[PDB]
Amino acid sequence: LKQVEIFTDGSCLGNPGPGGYGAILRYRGREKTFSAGYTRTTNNRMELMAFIVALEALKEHCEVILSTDSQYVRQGITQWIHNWKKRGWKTADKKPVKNVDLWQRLDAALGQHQIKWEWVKGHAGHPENERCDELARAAAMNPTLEDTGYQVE
Repeated sequence: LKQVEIFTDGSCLGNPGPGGYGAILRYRGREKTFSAGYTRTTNNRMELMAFIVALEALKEHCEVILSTDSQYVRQGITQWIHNWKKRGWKTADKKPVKNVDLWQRLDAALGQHQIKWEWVKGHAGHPENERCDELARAAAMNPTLEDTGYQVE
């Protein structure tokens, strides 16, 4: 209970296609579950959205633990975002970084909290993570939202 715990997953079979996300936020003495389906999206965008939604539900500065098997998110945090920000959210070719809208939205949310990242592997021994996966898959079957920022190529 001391720290907020957030668990996430994103799922999307097409590039782009219908996708969804699941997130579990353990906050106070409670568990809150978030999940939604998008008509035309990508896996990676779904993985960022899952963090974005759970973090933005926090109304004050918290200590947060983010346990995640997402490689995309892991590389973004540990390798990409430091440089990206120095470069004005451009790649070496001076084009806008892919999914810049969601990365910036996510960075602004992380910027509110004491974040502890735990990078983890398969589903075994991560029941929350496995439930988020189930949520994300279910939402993708029944997409009802528009992924407004998605761009081709």
